Order: sequence, then structure tokens, then C-alpha cells
Amino acid sequence: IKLFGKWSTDDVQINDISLQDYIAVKEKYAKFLPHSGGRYAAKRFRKAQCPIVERLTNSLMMHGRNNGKKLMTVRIVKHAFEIIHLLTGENPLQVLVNAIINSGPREDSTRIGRQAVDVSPLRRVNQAIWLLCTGAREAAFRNIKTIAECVADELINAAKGSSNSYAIKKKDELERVAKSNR
Amino acid sequence: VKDVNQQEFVRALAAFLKKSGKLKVPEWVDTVKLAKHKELAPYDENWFYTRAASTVRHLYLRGGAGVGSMTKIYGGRQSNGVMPSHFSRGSKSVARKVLQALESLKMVDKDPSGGRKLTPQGQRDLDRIAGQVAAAS
Amino acid sequence: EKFQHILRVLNTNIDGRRKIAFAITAIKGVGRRYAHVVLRKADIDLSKRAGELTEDEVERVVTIMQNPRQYKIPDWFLNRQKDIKDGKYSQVLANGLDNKLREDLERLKKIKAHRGLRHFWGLRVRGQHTKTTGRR
Amino acid sequence: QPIKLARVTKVLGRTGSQGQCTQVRVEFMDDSNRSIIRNVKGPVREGDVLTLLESEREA
Amino acid sequence: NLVLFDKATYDKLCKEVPNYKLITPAVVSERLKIRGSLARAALQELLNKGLIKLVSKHRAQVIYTRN
Amino acid sequence: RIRITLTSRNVKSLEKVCADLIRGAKEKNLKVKGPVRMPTKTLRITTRKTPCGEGSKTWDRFQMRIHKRLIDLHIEPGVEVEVTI
Amino acid sequence: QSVQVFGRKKTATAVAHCKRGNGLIKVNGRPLEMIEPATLQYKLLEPVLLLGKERFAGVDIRVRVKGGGHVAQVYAIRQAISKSLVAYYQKYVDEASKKEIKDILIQYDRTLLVADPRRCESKKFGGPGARARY
RNA sequence: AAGUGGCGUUCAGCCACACGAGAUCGAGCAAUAACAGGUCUGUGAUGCCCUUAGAUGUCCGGGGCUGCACGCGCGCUACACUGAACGGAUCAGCGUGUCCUGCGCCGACAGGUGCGGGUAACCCGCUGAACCCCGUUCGUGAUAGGGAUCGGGGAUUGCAAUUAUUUCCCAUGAACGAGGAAUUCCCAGUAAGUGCGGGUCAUAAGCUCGCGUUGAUUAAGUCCCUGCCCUUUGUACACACCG
Repeated sequence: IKLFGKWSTDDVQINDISLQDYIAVKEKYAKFLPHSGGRYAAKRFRKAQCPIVERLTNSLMMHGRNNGKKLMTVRIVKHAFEIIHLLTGENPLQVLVNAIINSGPREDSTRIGRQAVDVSPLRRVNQAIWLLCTGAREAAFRNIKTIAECVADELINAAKGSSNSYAIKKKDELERVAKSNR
Repeated sequence: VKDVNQQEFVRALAAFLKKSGKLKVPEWVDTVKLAKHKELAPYDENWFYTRAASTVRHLYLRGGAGVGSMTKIYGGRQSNGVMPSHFSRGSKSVARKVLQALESLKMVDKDPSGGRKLTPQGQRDLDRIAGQVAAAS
Repeated sequence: EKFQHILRVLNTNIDGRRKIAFAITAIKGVGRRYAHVVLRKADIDLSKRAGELTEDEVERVVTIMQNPRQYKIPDWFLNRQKDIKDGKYSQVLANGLDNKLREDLERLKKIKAHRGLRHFWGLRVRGQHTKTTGRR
Repeated sequence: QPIKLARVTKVLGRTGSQGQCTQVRVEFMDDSNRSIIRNVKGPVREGDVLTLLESEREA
Repeated sequence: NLVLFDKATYDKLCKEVPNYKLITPAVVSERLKIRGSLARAALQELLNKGLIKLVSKHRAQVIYTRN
Repeated sequence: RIRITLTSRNVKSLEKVCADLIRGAKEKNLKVKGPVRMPTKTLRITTRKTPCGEGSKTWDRFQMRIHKRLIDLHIEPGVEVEVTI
Repeated sequence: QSVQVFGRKKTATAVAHCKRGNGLIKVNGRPLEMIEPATLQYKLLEPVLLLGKERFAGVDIRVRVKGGGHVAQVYAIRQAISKSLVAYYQKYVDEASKKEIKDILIQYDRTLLVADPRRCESKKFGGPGARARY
């Protein structure tokens, strides 16, 4: 059986048919660690085959301080899934994929010199991971709350639509702007 | 000394080296800091036992090191304030006095070619501790 | 129990909530290095707050803090060593630090030395380029 | 109105001042009819499934 | 904020913290209004007794749980 | 035993005299060791192109490669030969 | 009966000495699960967890590594161990067992048997690095 | 762009795949022609002018180029817990060396001292680099963040450091809680982090030229902006709109 080591990769379903192809989890992209370095920044649609646990790891290295520090963010995601499995008995991999389902803006606005336009299925998961890691990062900038706790809370609130996640508040903000500018 | 975790090895070897109350432990172990690039003295009171356990472990892996080598092994980054940080060697007298302390225990002798190497007695004592950490894990 | 939130050591409020090794650093003339060595000579557990100390242990720290050479502290560790007037190696404390810092500035001024005139003129004295920096 | 689910069939070209929106003719999956054209933001290719929040206007 | 436990705070730690989903020196420091130093050493005592377990221990991340 | 050191700046002329040395000594029934090729040395000199300070920070890189080959047995211009014992 | 296959990261050259015997896998004399980076411990165990310990229970592997960094040696060790077993199953076992091992290691990650040619680019004048400028 | 599929005047080529160490790798070189671009302070390259012995020659002292209400331009360090420290462990490459440096002693450090090796794949050197990793305390806190500004001492370089050459130790602990209008660089081992080496160098890196280390987000698109190029068009311009 292929696992992260304790958390199984199977039984992880994807609700949205759109993001089902652009989320690499089950039966083909299951690895023990979110760190393979498979040259996914080579062609146009290579990052779509990269596992979302590694893309979540790559997006946590966002500052001049964290650049080139991935083994740290692997430890952060490793500890975040411990808190996720501890707070909610469900599979932490299921919480992360459910977070992308709710943190993906379906429509966006473009500036004309606005106009509501659709969002590609790859830009949804691209922006969902970007919004999730941005919320957990700002939540731990000046706080005793560690990053593994902020990432866990950012993911459990996004997977439930609690409207407290920084990604959910930004995802609904981008949609209500396109709703009035369509 | 291999086949076990090297971080718990130096902690158990220092406990054996402290329980065997024969180490030198110079008088200035409370005032000195281990390098010019360090800001504070070691937090641990028995830092001379921790460094001696780690020093004899490096001689097991790479003999003929000497004081100049252990000064480079225990070196690190030196913050220069508003200037970029560089590498800085450790303390020479601390590395020299900790080498002579191991020689008083007959675990280290002068290497004929270069500096100092490990003795058959020190190689035996290090393998005994290496067996205790394996059974205790 | 019997905790002291604010200790009064050498007319200086020491925060009892901080650790013993760093709460002393609030005293002028002592830093993170001199505080640890003084608390190392006097056998006191460093894993306790400043307010957790007894009144007897605090007074013992003040003795070593004001008399470092008596308790086997080398001369290279003192901030006021080899004085120009009396040559007495000592550690100037909170009140004695400003009296010493002000005195040598007056000595460098009454002799009309360069480093004394730069202090009176309110300028950089260690050769810094003041063309683009030091603008308050 | 429900959230319609369409599938990309043909990528026409790049629209917008800076070419940020891709003009794609996206048909629905419930039936072969309604091969509407949409403007999509982001990397799109033939075979993508779009989540159309509003499917009345073509634009 | 609090550096040393009090009778009203120490009893608050021993009765409801072992009933938390996530037990961490950071989450117990925010609700008990204690500093991280006291919150970290306090959870080590509950681990020795048996009121709490240990999920994963690290340098800057120690995760406890309930029995 | 004689060790012949061969150092030159051009590999073609350096291996030309190296092959003639091995072939010239192999006919004399002398057991020779093959040509040991020392790691090449590149003399880097990165200078400023402009003779003043107005250039757009354009530097020019120079190289002077020195190939070294030794022959242990029991000449063209640009090749240095030095025999030992 | 032994082979010596090398795995190359950026500058980490790890050479595995796959020799017949028992299930011994050591790196510079130290066991495989004793390498200092514990975060990348599963990356070193991928050839063993995928192929199973029964395939390694007949060969000793002693990897010697030098060059590169901590992470580069990790990917070079797991590549040397992956290719040393393939080269062993090619010269001393039937070719059918070699394809039974290659198809498992290639389908998971091609970097276990094929080294990537990515190397650091030369710095250009007028900039802090290869691409970036002042 | 060899094979396969697709798109194409089924052309030139493009896209997607199989195979494979790779399916646009990084410099160098670089046309016609132009600048009133830089350089007389690189030249025993040089015209002319000027100074020529109370000298603008030349040497030796001392000072200056470091001078500081200020307005800007490249940078470094930060504003932390994705962290500072303390300790453990564990990995480079480029390159230099008549000066580079190894060992045994002295010292807290910076140093000193004797014995040595290397004109070098030989010795420094298995370059035990840093970030990183693993423990340990610190716990919105201008704080164990930040180490600017100053005091008192120890050394080293040199003929000589005061306007602190550098360096070490103790103490002093400032602004700075991601930064206005604006604006820069960048598409893969790239950005960024991290340290090393070379050049300068008696003393010597916050610069620069290289090197490895860790290693991404986004993008495979467009004339919207800003830059040039070309065609068409107009000219009383042709020293060419600085007309």
C-alpha cells in the first residue's frame, strides 16, 4: 500500500469534475513525501501532474526568507497533516483536496481600458493553493501560533466553508465582483 | 560508533565521560565562549563533556585531525551586524585543551604523520557506548 | 508563591517575569554575557525567573556584580578596565556607567582632543562618513 | 439559476489587451447542444471542464 | 502573558486541557493567557503522568492529544 | 625509471610529441607507462573592456589552458619537456 | 559477482557496490536509515519499499557518496541503489527479472534510473546571478 | 523536428507523444552604418596650446580626496517563532598559493611561538563552507527581534593609523512592526536564500568577477503601456528637426 507513511492515498475522492484532472493524488501520483523535484516547470501543463501536497509545499516557500527552504515546508506540511488528522478524524489528504474545491474561484474579472470571465481549471487549483498558503502565512507573522497550526486551521476551515478561512473570504470576494461586473 | 544515531551517541558518551570523573575540565569553562562568532556561552553547564564526546567521535571517523581541524569542524556562521555573515573557525584553546583531556584518558595519542588519532582503548570505549545506545533504542 | 513582579536592584526596576539571566541585563553596565557569568559564579539555577529568587540570593548577585575580580572573573571581561586615572579594573554599574561615560567625554574636551571636539559638535567621532548618513 | 458544467472542445485564440483571456468555444456535457463561446482566464487546453456560474449570455 | 501558574489557572490546566482535540504549547497558551515557556513545560508534566499522549515531537512543534 | 613531464598550451601539438615519444620508445623494447593526463589548468583573467569608466559594465573573459601529461618509462614549439629520475 | 553503478545528482556522485550476500544496504559504512536528513528518509527507502525487501535480501549494497549537498546525495544514493540492482539482475539474473524491476522503478519516478542533466548556470557580468541583472 | 499523431497552400513549419543522457543550454565572435558617445587621468599613441627652473618637471614632509543643515543613485542588515540564540549532526564547487598553510605548545578571543609541507591532481586538502537538518531553551512582547550610535581595554599590518586600517573582548542597545507617489530584475537548477573563491590586497569587502549549495510561484501569451524596427505617406529638411 502506498502512503505518506501513516496517511493513505486512497479513499480520496474529488467532488468537482473540473478539478478531478488537475489534482494529482490517487493511484498514480502517490509518494511517501511531497518532494520529488520532477521538473514540473518545463512544459505548459506539467504542473497539473504534480501532486497537490508538493504544490502546497512549494507555495509555502513564499518570502525572501523562506526561498530555497523546502525541507522546512515539508516538515510543516508533515506537521500540519498531524494537526488536521487530530482535529478531524478524516484523512488529511481529503481535507486538502476539499480545501481546493472551496478555494477555487469559478469566475474572475479582467480590467478593460471591467468584464467577468471564466477561470480555467488549472488556474483554480493554482489560485486555491496560493490563497491557502497566503492566509496561513499572514496568520503566523506575529503570533505564538505556529505555522503547522495556521496551515491546519486554514485547511479545515476551507474544506468546510466556514467563511473564516482567508481563502474563502478572498474566493467569495472575487466572485461577487464578477457577479456585478458581468 | 556507526550503526547508531550520532546525535544520541555524543549525549550518551558525554554521560559516560562525566560519570567517569577523570576529565580535566579547565577552570575557565564558566567564562569562555566556544568561538569568536558566538554571542553567548553554552547554555549547558557541562559543555566540556559534550564537546569531548563529540571530539573523540570525529577522531574515530577521521583520524589525524589536530587542533586546526577541530577548530574548523566546530566553526560556523559569524554575524557581522550590518555586514554579510561569513564562516568563522572555533576556539583554538578550547579545542586544544579538550584534545589533551582525551589524552589523559589514554583514548587519544599523537598521530605519527599528522596530529592526533584514536587509541585502541578509545576505539574500544567508543564501541561500548555505541552498543548501549543501540540496545536502548 | 511570594513572587516579585518588579525587583528593585541598584535603583533599577528589574522585571521579575523575565528569566534570571536576562532580567539582570536591564541594569546599565551589564549585558547578556556579564549577567550569565555573575550568575554562574554564584551557584543559582538559571532556569528560573528573577522574581523566583529569594532576597538572600539577589543580594549575593549584587556582590559579584559589583566585585567581579574577587569572585574569579578575569580582567578581559570587565567594561571599565585599566582606568586612565586609578587603573582599577572594575565593572561600572548603572549609576557608575553614566558618571564614567560623562567623565571621559569631559576629559577629551578639556584637553581639546579631536575625539572630544567631535562629541561637543554632535558629530561622528570614529571616522564615519557623515555626508549622507547620520541625518537624525 | 444552477451552476452549469461545460467542457472545452476548441481553443480559438487570445483576447484582451494583454492577451490574458482565452476565447474558447465551450459546449455542455449534459447534451451535445449549446456550443457556447466563453472567455477563460488562465491556461486552457482542449479537454478542460469549465464551471460556468452563468451560461445565459455568450460574450 | 502569565509567567507563573496560579491556583485558578493551574487547576484550569489540569481539568479541561486533557480534554482538547489539539494540545500544543501554542493553543493552550492563548486560552490560558500564559506564556509559551510555561505552557511548554506544563504540558511536559502532563505527558509524564499520563493525562495526555504525544503525537509528534520536534524542535518548534510538539503535538499532544488526549488519552 | 625516468618520468617525462609534458606541458603545453595546445593539445594537438602536445599529443603529437607524446605519441612520438611512446612510439619512439616502444620500438626500443622499453616498458613505458601510458600518458597520464593531469587535470587541465585554465588561467582565468576577467578584465574590463573599456580603458575608462564609461563602458556598460562589459567584462571580457580570457583563458590560457595549460595541459599536462607525464610519461614514465623504464619536440614541437609550444611544448615543454622535463625529464626526471 | 558484483557490480558498481553510480548515481549522479547536480554534483553528488553516489556509487553503489551491489554484491551478493544478505540484505545489507549501507551508505559510507552507515545504515540506510541512519542518514542525517530524516525528512528525506523515505526518498532513500523508495527502491526498497517499491521492490520489496525480498529482492534486496540476496545482495549487499555499500554506497560511497561525495560531492553536492545534503539533498543531492539523497537523490544520488536512491538512484545508485536503484540502478545497481538493475545492473545486477542483468548480468547475474535473467532479463525477465530485470524488466520486472525496471517497470516498477520507471513507472514510479524516472529519476531513479535516469539522471537529470540540470546543472548550475554560469554567472553573467552585470547581474547577481545567471538570469537576474542589477 | 529523426519516429508517431494532429494542425497547416497537407508546402515552410507548429503542437502533442513514444524512444532517449537532451526534443529551444550558456558564453564568445558578431554586418552596412552612425554618435560630435567615453577615454589626452592606460600608453616612450598623438597635433596644438600652456608651464619650464621662485617649475604645471621632480623629490621629501604635513594636510586633503573621509570634510556635512541637505537632495538623490547602486548596496548591505533588518523589522523575527517560516525566528534569534545554545548545542548535535552532516554535505560543495570554482580557484589561489614563494606566498598558501598544516601539526605540537601559549592565550578567553584576537594573537604569539617553534617545527614542517607545497613553485603544487603530490602540501594546505577527503577544501569537515554556510544555509539546511536534529535537540534544547526563548513566547503579540522594540524582547534572547534589530546591533546603528558611543565608552574602556587586548592584539595584528606597516616607516608611521589621530579623522577610530583592520581584528578581538566587555559595555552602550538607536531608528526600524513589510515601507507613500513611483520603480527595478526575472521563465528552470532560473528567481531567491546561503556560503566559498578570484580581482583590489603590507593591512583588506557591504563592491565586483566567478563557484557550488538549497530551490520555487507564475507564464508557453499580447501590442495595452513603454521602447526601437519596417512599410506606406508628407517635407521648403540634405550641416538632414540639435533642421
